[PDB]
Amino acid sequence: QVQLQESGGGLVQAGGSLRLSCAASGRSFSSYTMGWFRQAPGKEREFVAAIKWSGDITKYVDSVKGRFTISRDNSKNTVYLEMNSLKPEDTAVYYCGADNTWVGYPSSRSSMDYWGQGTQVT
Amino acid sequence: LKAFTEGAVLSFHNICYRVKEILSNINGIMKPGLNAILGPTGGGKSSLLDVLAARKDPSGLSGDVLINGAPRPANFKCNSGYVVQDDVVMGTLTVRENLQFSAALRLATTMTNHEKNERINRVIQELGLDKVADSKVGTQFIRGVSGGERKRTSIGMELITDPSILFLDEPTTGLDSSTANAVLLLLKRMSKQGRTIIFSIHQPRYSIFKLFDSLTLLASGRLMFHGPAQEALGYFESAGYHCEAYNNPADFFLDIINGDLIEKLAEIYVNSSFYKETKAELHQLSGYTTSFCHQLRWVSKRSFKNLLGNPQASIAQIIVTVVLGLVIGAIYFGLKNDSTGIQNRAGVLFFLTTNQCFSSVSAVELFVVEKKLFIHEYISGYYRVSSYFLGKLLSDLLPMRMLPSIIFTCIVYFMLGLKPKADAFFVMMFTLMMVAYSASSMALAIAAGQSVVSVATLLMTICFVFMMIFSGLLVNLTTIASWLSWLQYFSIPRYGFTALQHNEFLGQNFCPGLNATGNNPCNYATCTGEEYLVKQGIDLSPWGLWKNHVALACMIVIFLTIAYLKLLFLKKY
Amino acid sequence: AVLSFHNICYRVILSNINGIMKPGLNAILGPTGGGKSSLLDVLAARKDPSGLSGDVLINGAPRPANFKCNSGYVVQDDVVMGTLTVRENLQFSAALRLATTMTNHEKNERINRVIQELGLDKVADSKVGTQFIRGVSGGERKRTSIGMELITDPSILFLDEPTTGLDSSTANAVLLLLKRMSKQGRTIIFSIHQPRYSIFKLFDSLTLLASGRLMFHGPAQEALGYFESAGYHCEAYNNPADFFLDIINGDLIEKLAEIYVNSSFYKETKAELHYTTSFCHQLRWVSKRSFKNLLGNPQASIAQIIVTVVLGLVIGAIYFGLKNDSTGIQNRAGVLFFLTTNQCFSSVSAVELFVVEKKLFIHEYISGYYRVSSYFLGKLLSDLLPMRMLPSIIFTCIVYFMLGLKPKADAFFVMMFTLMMVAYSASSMALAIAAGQSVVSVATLLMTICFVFMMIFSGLLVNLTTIASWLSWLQYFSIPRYGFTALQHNEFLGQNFCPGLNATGNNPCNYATCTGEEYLVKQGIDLSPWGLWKNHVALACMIVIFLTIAYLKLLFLKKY
Amino acid sequence: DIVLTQSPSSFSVSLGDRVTISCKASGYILNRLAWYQQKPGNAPRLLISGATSLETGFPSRFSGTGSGKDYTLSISSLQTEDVGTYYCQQYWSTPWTFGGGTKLEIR
Amino acid sequence: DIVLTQSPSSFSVSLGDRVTISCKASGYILNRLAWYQQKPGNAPRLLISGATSLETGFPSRFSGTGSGKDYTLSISSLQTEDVGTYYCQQYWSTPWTFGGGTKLEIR
Amino acid sequence: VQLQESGPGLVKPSQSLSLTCTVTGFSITSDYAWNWIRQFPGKKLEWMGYINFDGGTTYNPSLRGRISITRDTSKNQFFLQLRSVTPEDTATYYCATFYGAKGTLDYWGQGTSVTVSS
Amino acid sequence: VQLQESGPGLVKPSQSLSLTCTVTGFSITSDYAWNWIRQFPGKKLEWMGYINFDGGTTYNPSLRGRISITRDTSKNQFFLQLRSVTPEDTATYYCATFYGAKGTLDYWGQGTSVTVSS
Ligand SMILES: *[C@@H]1O[C@H](CO)[C@@H](O)[C@H](O)[C@H]1NC(C)=O
Ligand SMILES: *[C@@H]1O[C@H](CO)[C@@H](O)[C@H](O)[C@H]1NC(C)=O
Repeated sequence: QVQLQESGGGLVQAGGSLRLSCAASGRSFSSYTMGWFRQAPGKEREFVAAIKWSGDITKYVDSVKGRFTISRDNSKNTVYLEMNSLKPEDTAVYYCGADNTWVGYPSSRSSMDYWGQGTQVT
Repeated sequence: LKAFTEGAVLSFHNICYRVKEILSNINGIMKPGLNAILGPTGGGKSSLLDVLAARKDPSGLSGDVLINGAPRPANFKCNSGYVVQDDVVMGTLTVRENLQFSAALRLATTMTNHEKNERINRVIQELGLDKVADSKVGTQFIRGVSGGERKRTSIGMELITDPSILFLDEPTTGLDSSTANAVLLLLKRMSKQGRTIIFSIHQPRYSIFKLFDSLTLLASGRLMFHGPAQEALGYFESAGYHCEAYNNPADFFLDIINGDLIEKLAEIYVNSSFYKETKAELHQLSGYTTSFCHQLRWVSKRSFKNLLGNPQASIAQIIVTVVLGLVIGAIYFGLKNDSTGIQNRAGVLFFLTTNQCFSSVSAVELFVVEKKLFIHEYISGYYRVSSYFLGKLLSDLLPMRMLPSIIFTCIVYFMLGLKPKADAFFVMMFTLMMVAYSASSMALAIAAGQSVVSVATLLMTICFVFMMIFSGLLVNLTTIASWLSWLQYFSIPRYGFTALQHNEFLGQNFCPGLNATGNNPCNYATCTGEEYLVKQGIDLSPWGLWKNHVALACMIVIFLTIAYLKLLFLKKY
Repeated sequence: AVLSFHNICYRVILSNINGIMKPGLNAILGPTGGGKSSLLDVLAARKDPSGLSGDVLINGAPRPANFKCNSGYVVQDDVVMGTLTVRENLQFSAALRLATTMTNHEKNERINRVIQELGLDKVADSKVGTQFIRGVSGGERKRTSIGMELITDPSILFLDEPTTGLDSSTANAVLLLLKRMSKQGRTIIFSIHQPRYSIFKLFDSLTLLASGRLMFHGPAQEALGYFESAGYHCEAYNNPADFFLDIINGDLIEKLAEIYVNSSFYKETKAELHYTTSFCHQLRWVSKRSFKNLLGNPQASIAQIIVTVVLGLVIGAIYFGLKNDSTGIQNRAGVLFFLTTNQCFSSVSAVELFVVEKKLFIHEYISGYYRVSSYFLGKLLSDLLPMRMLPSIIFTCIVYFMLGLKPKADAFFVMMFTLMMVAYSASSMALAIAAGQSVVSVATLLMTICFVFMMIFSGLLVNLTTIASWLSWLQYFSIPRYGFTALQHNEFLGQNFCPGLNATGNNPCNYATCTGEEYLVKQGIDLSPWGLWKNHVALACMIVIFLTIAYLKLLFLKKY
Repeated sequence: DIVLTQSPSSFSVSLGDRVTISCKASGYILNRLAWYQQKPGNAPRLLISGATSLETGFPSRFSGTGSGKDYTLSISSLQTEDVGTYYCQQYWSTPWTFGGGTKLEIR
Repeated sequence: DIVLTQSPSSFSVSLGDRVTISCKASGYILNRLAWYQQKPGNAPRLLISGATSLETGFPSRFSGTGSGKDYTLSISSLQTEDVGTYYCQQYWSTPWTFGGGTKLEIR
Repeated sequence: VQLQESGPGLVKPSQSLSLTCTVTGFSITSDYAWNWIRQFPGKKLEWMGYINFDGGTTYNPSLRGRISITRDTSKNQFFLQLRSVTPEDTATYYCATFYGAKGTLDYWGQGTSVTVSS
Repeated sequence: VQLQESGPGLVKPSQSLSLTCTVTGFSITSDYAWNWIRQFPGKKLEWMGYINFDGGTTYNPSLRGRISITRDTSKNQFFLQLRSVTPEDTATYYCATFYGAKGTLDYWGQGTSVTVSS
């Protein structure tokens, strides 16, 4: 019954770093597995990363390495997905997902439950 | 490609425990997968996991259990689940009710029924209990769920909070070969996600040995080998031993420590190809929930559902009292007022207090049969001691202690013909209720904390006999010497027999055709009910009637305070 | 010693099973739910013979007349006693199983032969051990069990799972002795459950059974080669012992049963296939072993004398000074009712006389140790005599000179005989129920609910004369009533409870009851001397009736 | 109950004789038997209470002994002002039962 | 034991008056108190037995009432042949204890 | 002290019988209890039942639900209802009073001959 | 019925005291029991102990092992041994009887003044 709100703007291509803060509601934020998605202009849903609750067993993309830094804070109900020297192959709207029970997410069509609008990241 | 990038490791350096010393130098890390702690029963196989989590006393160990380079955090109780070896889940409840009971206490109260229902159905879908959740678990009396899914539903009560580092204590003991691989395929499935499944198996097989990611061998507190499970047989093949053809790999390691002893293998692994890598990573990495109303509601709810679904002890207690009161009223039918009326009145009043005091032995099995569940859920993060003590008391000592008391006086009163009064009927009913409450409260002050039911019952039947002699029928309370008459205040049936005797022997005569209510010629006759009360040591003032009630009320609070202090100071490790 | 059975069709569990037993080392395998454990009980004379539909012959000839005297059978539980040393329990079976012609000069030689062949020389000077005493552990506990059954030189030995509850440290040690003893010609037939590779390499004849169906029968070296051509293949680093069980369970029995009748190991199988003492000796040896078990237990015999000594001192301390006044009648009837109540309720501890040693009685009766009458007379002689007569004889010699009842020489022996007959009849009643049952939970509540019923009809809680006619006949079926009426008649007699009121001749103002006779008539007791002995002949008749029921229950038992 | 029997249902004595009237019972009475004397045309007057003492208004010729299960009433020097029917009543239990009746007849 | 108390240790009445002598106790007596009258130079003669009746040889001026824990002896029309010391003895238990003494004195 | 028996003397069978014995000189609920004794037409007697001074009424087991003693405090009288009368109950009824401590029916009544005939 | 108190009257302290009360007109082992009452030099009384008709002797708990009542059937006399006498026991001793059923001490004795002085 929680929602996802975006706040990180995205319009720079092949820049240095960009952090996207996707806040949520205030009921049970510390009981979900917040994650992100990638929707390229012409492609479907592409999984990026998904951090488990409590700051444990996380997941990133099998393509990109540790350039991505996703961290969810239990306070203020906000999760971030910042990058380091992003590649031009990133023109895609980034979605925000919220799932319960961390099932693994093997970087495929996971389709989390509570979705979001997602902000365009050029 | 895979399913996770990193896991919550659990490294330990120099683990030494003493109670006297049970563990010497134990060190190594536990990578997120499916590791196992092998070894014989005499070593630290089943004792390392108690110190790996929070199951032992902190003043016994001297090592350090680091989690990702940080000590044990405050969310470790909500991020790690311990599975007990023996049974824990009740049989009188179904799987959905057992999962909802632990889900309502372990999770926070900020979660509504929408997220908790989908979380329970999610654990049910991963546990494979779609058709089992709609059925009762069962016990030794009712049949419902066999042992194949009993261990599955036992771990389902721990996967509610979505843990990271799951702990298990011998998950294959009590199973066969088909169910061992059935329960292990699910552990390997959850291990592939990103969980750190640590357990201590006891004599596995080759089909279970191949599924282990890491393996730690222990023998009497000495680290024999710690590393991958695939390289365990290759390490011992070049150390001086060699396994034979068509032999269990797990049995060869247990055969080496026995004699194809403990002083030569401990000095082999310390200088091998597996100790320098672990010491290099170890020195590098190393250098309540809910409110009181919610706990008192869910605990009393589970205890009441358990008591309602147990017909072998609740309904049988009512039939044993109905057939007892019917045969009592049939014998004493016709309490006349003659010479024999005093013997019948004192015998029927003494038997009611003796039966109410001797029927409290069945109430001893309340905290002793559920001791493992109380010491397991309390150190896990479920409730407190006062919420468990009030929840079990409000659900067991109220409908089973007050029911045989009211049905025992509503039948023999109009059948015998004691005193046709409206207040006298409620007086003996409240007296029998206070007698059964004080006897069960004294029963709870002895069996609290113990586990052997034979000692609490032998000591209770001994003290019940001593309190039965001081009732006032087998011996007069005024002829006892001065250095022994003070023992009459330390009883229970005496206060009940005194209040029961004062309620009947009042304005009743016992000699026909001899009015002796103002003039009793020729003494040594007892021609009235007042002469029997003074002859026994009873006060005729109305305060003497309520004195035994205020004495039993004080003994109830004293024995309940002792039972609560016995449960509060108990060793929960 | 070539044992051979035909098509055994057992049912109430078996279907088709046939195969010879080579005089070497046979082993029976299979799951727990199959017929592995029932084959060893049906192969000998330990199961129901009427539910059999096969033929068992031993080297041409079938079952001989002395098969029990030339074959042994052990159990995985206990057949030995912990309080007795390994030298005397082995001689106990040597004195009952052998004849009286064997002198002591040659009897001790056979005992030293088992103490030197088994490997228990240093244990001959020690006991076995229970829950309190310390003797030996579980390693030496199994050696004395087979040693008890190794008295005479047998030919076919049977062993029901000789490895359950045994560690792997001495598992191969307790199994090597079987192959060492099998070299002489002992057809050792055991049913091992879940073995290992170290035990599977020494098997000489294998017999896999599952769900009453025979899966494989032949040598153990060719066990893994038979299943290789049937459609299976074992993996590397795998125990072939429990591997055959995984094929039966399903990594099923409808396709593996007929696959063996059309193989090479089945065609070659059907080719060659087509008392001693007297009643006095058994009574003396049984009573001697049960008496030695009594003196050897300081937790079940000496504790009962302390539990009755403190009770007799606190009773004499409470009732000290039984004065003759208005309250003398209540103190006298209360202390007399408590003696018969404590003596009747103490019979609950004697219920563990036949239910604990039930496996020892069935196992000793089947092998041919004694009969059903010698075990009963031998147990009631060394158990119900020194433990049932001591607390009654010490509970009366203390309170008689402390309370001040009737200072007479004859009344002291009447009170002592009354408490002895009450405790003897209460223990005889509990013996008529525990004799024949194996559970102690149901036998311990029925005696409490029955004694609480006889406690009401004693004569203190309700007058016996005020009970209606259709319920007064129930007072005759009690035990504390006869003891309480005899003790009341023996005490209340020439007593006067009225101070300064001689009411023996003239009792003015009735409704007084202050004599020893006005209380006996009001309670329902006769003043004649015959009324005193009426309760004695009633308790004596109930003792023989309950003992006959206990003996009939011990005789009419399913001893198979 | 406790029945009361009397063997001599009718006596045949003279004047100035020792009349012996006996009355046994079934249960134990313990000195709880009372004697009565009914005149031909009156009410049964109480004679000996307790089978030991004697009520007032009667001479000392009436004496009652016996203990246990039988009781005996003795009359010394029987005159002509003592004819009638005698009874033996017990009062030990509640179903109080009387005796037969020893109707004296002089010759 | 059951002690017997008496508040008026000495009275000062006249001739022809209602003398009220009271005697309370500690335990329950249940009409088992007896009164005595000792003359200056004699033995305590028994007066009221049971604290209800009256012995023979004494006028009807002595009447004893009270029930429970206290008993009262009343004297109607006190003369000059009633002086002395009165006592109240109980006989409920075995340690029989007497009262104080109400020595009457006329003026 | 003094009693007076009164009532009918010719009752039809299978009906009811009622007697009345007044008490003069003593109260009816003071101390002594009151019984009902009948003398059969011959030389036999039988105790029917009694009533205590407060109201305790103990009857004879021979009369199973046929005797009912009822008292009155004002006129100091006690009655005796005998339902389902039979022709063999033509006994002469008396009204004796029993004193608990001596135990013996001391004062008696004159008695009334009750004839049960058609 | 009639009693007669006799004995010494001047006993040295820390010694023994013995009294004797004869009974005339009644037997000593017939029915009534016998007590020993002493009146202190003033206005107080105390019950010492009694002896039943058969031999039951109940003493006062105040006199702990100092009173011993002994009887004789021939002369119908009962004595009273009081060992370890003290100067405060200068009371006038009586010998009263005790009918069990009325319960009160009817007949008494004349009493003898016992002086305990050196
Ligand atoms: C018994 O007697 C007393 C006094 O004589 C009197 O107060 C009482 O009322 C009598 N009993 C009844 C039931 O009236
Ligand atoms: C009681 O009195 C009777 C009178 O018959 C007498 O025989 C008896 O001896 C007396 N009791 C005792 C104990 O002497």
